[PDB]
Amino acid sequence: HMIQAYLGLGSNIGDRESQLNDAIKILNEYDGISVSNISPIYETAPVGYTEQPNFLNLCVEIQTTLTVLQLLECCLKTEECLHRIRKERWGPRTLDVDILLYGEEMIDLPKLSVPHPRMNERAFVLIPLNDIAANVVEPRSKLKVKDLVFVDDSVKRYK
Ligand SMILES: Nc1ncnc2c1ncn2[C@@H]1O[C@H](COP(=O)(O)CP(=O)(O)OP(=O)(O)O)[C@@H](O)[C@H]1O
Ligand SMILES: COc1ccc(C(=O)CSc2nc3c(=O)[nH]c(N)nc3[nH]2)cc1
Ligand SMILES: [Mg+2]
Ligand SMILES: [Mg+2]
Repeated sequence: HMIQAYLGLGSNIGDRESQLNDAIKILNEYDGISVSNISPIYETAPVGYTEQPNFLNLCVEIQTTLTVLQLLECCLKTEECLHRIRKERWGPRTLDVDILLYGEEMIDLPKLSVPHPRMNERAFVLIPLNDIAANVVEPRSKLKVKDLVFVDDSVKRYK
């Protein structure tokens, strides 16, 4: 039996599209993970530290038998595979894999918050998330993604 989870992927260093593509393939190769839906890719202005490169962002749905901590390990291992060397949270990265939703579960461990606690004010998450999960309930707000998503001109269709 599998639980439905959603991941946010980002890249703003190098050949961003190729790195995201590789990330999806790698994620789909872990035992206990199947990629089951893929959002469109958006080009997005960097949020937070603005003196860094524009991002490509997408969301994916996965079906998984992994626990949320095992899932996190696989997310972090995927980043290592794509040669993420920088670990400054504010700084650029070859690949970022964030757990956005893990069924309707909520957790706020010192080093792990799901639903991702910043997702609701990030167009670069919500726009691609809405593309694939418009009717999914975000458990903190208890609103559907389609009732959270908002227009943002800094988020542009890429692919
Ligand atoms: N929902 C989540 N998904 C992935 N990592 C999370 C997380 N909640 C907390 N973390 C923590 O954040 C660490 C990963 O660091 P980074 O990826 O460098 C932060 P970031 O993705 O730039 O910021 P963001 O998570 O606000 O988008 C993980 O080692 C983990 O302990
Ligand atoms: C102080 O206010 C903030 C601090 C940090 C942030 C972050 O989002 C985390 S770093 C980061 N990740 C991405 C991303 O995937 N896509 C885009 N487009 N921009 C990003 N920036 C936002 C606001
Ligand atoms: Mg991250
Ligand atoms: Mg992130």
